[PDB]
Amino acid sequence: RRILVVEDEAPIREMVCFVLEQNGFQPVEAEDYDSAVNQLNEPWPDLILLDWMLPGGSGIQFIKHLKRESMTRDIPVVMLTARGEEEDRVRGLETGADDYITKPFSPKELVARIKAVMRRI
Amino acid sequence: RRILVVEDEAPIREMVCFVLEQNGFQPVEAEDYDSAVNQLNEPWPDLILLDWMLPGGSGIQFIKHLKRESMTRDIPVVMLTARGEEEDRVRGLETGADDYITKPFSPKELVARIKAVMRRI
Ligand code: BEF
Ligand code: BEF
Ligand SMILES: [Mg+2]
Ligand SMILES: [Mg+2]
Repeated sequence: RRILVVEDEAPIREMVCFVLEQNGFQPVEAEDYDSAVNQLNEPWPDLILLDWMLPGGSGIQFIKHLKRESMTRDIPVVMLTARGEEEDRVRGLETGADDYITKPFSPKELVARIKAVMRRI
Repeated sequence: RRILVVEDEAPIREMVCFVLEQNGFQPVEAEDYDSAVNQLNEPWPDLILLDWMLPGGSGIQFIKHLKRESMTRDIPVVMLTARGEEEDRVRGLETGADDYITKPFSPKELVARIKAVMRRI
C-alpha cells in the first residue's frame, strides 16, 4: 500500500517514512503544498498522511483540493500535525479528513489508525 | 442513520444519545455487554459507539464478537471510553475499532469522527 507523506520538517518526514516502511507500506515524500499536489498522481496513493502547517498552503486547503476533484475525493486522508486544539481537530475532520492525529504521537497508534482507515475501503 | 450506543453509566449514555439525536442520528441504547449483543440485530445499526468497561464483558470482547460473525463484521465501531492510555487506544484499534475516542470528549469532535467513519462506507 502506497502512502503519500506530506510534511515539511524533513527529519520528522524521514522518521515517519521509516515507521511506515517498517510496517509494510511504501511511502512517497512531499515537503510542501505544491509537492503534495504534484506527487498526488498515478500510481495513486492508497492514503495520504498530511501535516497541517506547510509552505505554500495548509493541509486543510489540500483536503479541499482533494475533495473538489472527483478523481481524488475518495482517497483517505489522515492528518498528523502539531495543531492539537479541539477547534483544529474538528476543522480537519469536517473538511474531509478520515482521522486526525496530534504530534507527538505513538508510532503504534499511527500505524493502527492508518490500517483502520485502510480497512474501511 | 442508526447508532447503537453501548455505555453502562446511564446519565452519560443519555447525554450521548442527546448529542447524537441533535446531530441527525437515531440512537439505540445498550447498558452492558449482553444488551449490546442482543440489541445488535435488525434493523442493523449503521454504527456502534462503544464504551470499553461494561458489565458482563469489555467492549474489546464485543468487537471480537462483531468481527467473528460475517453478518456483523463490516459494521463500523467507534470506541468512546475513559481508558486513555496509549496501550488501550492501540488495543481498541487493533481489535477492529474504526476509531477510539477518550472521555472527557468534545461533542463536536465526537460527531465529526462518527460522520468521518460513516463517509468511509
Ligand atoms: F506543521 Be504540522 F501541522 F505539524
Ligand atoms: F467504561 Be468506559 F470505558 F468509560
Ligand atoms: Mg509542518
Ligand atoms: Mg463503562
